[PDB]
Amino acid sequence: EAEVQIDRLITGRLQSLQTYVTQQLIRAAEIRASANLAATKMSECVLGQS
Amino acid sequence: IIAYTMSLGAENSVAYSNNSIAIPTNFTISVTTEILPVSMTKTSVDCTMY
Amino acid sequence: KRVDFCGKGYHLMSFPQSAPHGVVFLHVTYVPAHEKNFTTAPAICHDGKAHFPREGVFVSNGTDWFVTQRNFYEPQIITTDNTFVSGNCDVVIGIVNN
Amino acid sequence: ICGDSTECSNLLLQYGSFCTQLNRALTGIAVEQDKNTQEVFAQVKQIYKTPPIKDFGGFNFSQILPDPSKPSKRSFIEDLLFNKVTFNGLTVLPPLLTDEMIAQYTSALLAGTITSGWTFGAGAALQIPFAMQMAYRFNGIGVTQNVLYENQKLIANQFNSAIGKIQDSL
Ligand SMILES: *[C@@H]1O[C@H](CO)[C@@H](O[C@@H]2O[C@H](CO)[C@@H](O)[C@H](O)[C@H]2NC(C)=O)[C@H](O)[C@H]1NC(C)=O
Ligand SMILES: *[C@@H]1O[C@H](CO)[C@@H](O[C@@H]2O[C@H](CO)[C@@H](O)[C@H](O)[C@H]2NC(C)=O)[C@H](O)[C@H]1NC(C)=O
Ligand SMILES: *[C@@H]1O[C@H](CO)[C@@H](O[C@@H]2O[C@H](CO)[C@@H](O)[C@H](O)[C@H]2NC(C)=O)[C@H](O)[C@H]1NC(C)=O
Ligand SMILES: *[C@@H]1O[C@H](CO)[C@@H](O[C@@H]2O[C@H](CO)[C@@H](O)[C@H](O)[C@H]2NC(C)=O)[C@H](O)[C@H]1NC(C)=O
Ligand SMILES: *[C@@H]1O[C@H](CO)[C@@H](O[C@@H]2O[C@H](CO)[C@@H](O)[C@H](O)[C@H]2NC(C)=O)[C@H](O)[C@H]1NC(C)=O
Ligand SMILES: *[C@@H]1O[C@H](CO)[C@@H](O[C@@H]2O[C@H](CO)[C@@H](O)[C@H](O)[C@H]2NC(C)=O)[C@H](O)[C@H]1NC(C)=O
Repeated sequence: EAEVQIDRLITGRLQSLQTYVTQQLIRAAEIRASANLAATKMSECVLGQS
Repeated sequence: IIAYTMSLGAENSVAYSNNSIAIPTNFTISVTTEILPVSMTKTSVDCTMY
Repeated sequence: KRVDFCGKGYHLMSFPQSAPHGVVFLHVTYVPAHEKNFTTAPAICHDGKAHFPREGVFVSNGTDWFVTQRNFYEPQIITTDNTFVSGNCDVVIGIVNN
Repeated sequence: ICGDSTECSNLLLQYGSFCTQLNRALTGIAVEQDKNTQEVFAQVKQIYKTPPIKDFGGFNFSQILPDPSKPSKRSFIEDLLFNKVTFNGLTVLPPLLTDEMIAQYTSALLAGTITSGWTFGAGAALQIPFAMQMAYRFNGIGVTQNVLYENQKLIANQFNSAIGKIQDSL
């Protein structure tokens, strides 16, 4: 039965880690979009007149 | 195998002055590439078969 | 006209080519080269009036003084047709007699 | 999820490869962050430097140019910005670019845009006096250079006051 208890703990921790990874992926996508916008602004409004 | 500190590039001090300009006298025409993905493979999955 | 959007330099035209799952752009651009250094002044004082260039800039190879375009060296003699007048020259910082 | 236990590892073994793809995703995220920084800041072929003498028609860039006296080689505004804003199997990796290199990129960009205008973004940098560059920009926005060449002093004073107000507000 110790193995059953360990199984419960394992599945709970795995679920939590999966949730964390998914949230990190979403946030990374948003940050990448922001970085692309910043790169375009640096290219246009610093190296030239828009 | 050698480990070093990366260099940001070359370095020059452009000769600024308040009554001097630089004007080009010749030109070149260059051709460059850029590659952009637009699609990914269309796939389908069946539950009961899986 | 938006800088560095397609091609490093002034943009001229582009050509598309297909790809297995994407596209490939060939950008044709114009890049200046072989620069030369010159002496400059923002306006010319004549008869007490100030003259500015319509499009271009004043330069000189030591003497003479000419008007050129900004992206290609091509001197021309200064005439009342490629310049315009604005007031008397006492406030402009950098006037030269000619 | 096991904390160095043999039986826990053995039990976890029968779940397949649930952990290779997690590390794969995290490494992808890290590489993406490095690429983001590199592509946003590295846009200069060379590293330019401002001339020792600074007479930009009355404009004053002292608040923004780097200060060699300070060890960080950062500007006043950058230092204000940096001052204002503040294990169980997990690690944090340092970025590929240190802060000094980023500051050096910013300094190079700003020196290039002060001295050469917009020319250094297309080919090789070509020098030009700052007043003539401002005249070009006014000509760009639809106003003749007459206005700048007649109101240089007022324009410079307004710019300096605005930059000081920005410093104070920040
Ligand atoms: C502008 O550049 C082009 C190419 O760099 C020059 O054309 C070359 O001139 C040399 C000198 O005689 C020749 O040996 C090459 O064969 C030319 N190249 C081509 C593709 O024709 C041109 O002379 C330069 N213009 C000026 C005014 O210097
Ligand atoms: C045009 O003239 C200027 C000034 O004479 C030249 O500037 C030189 O730049 C080099 C490299 O920075 C220095 O070693 C020289 O001492 C500078 N000359 C001086 C200060 O008289 C410039 O190279 C010339 N050519 C161009 C294309 O600008
Ligand atoms: C600056 O360029 C001008 C444009 O050609 C030169 O003017 C003529 O140059 C030729 C060749 O040297 C002479 O034979 C003519 O007598 C010049 N005419 C005039 C009105 O100047 C000028 O010599 C050049 N100056 C320098 C210092 O290079
Ligand atoms: C451009 O810079 C030069 C210096 O390179 C300035 O010339 C100075 O002018 C002041 C006021 O007349 C003199 O006290 C200095 O002795 C001059 N310097 C030198 C080295 O002679 C000039 O005023 C600046 N502005 C222009 C030409 O419009
Ligand atoms: C351009 O020419 C004018 C007039 O020929 C010069 O103005 C003279 O300047 C001297 C010295 O200050 C005065 O003594 C004269 O009374 C002025 N004359 C006039 C009509 O204003 C002017 O100095 C010249 N500019 C340069 C740079 O030499
Ligand atoms: C550009 O602006 C700076 C403001 O930061 C000026 O530096 C000030 O100069 C005054 C007079 O020497 C001093 O009392 C202040 O303490 C300085 N401020 C700082 C933060 O050091 C600088 O003088 C201006 N540039 C010019 C050419 O006037």
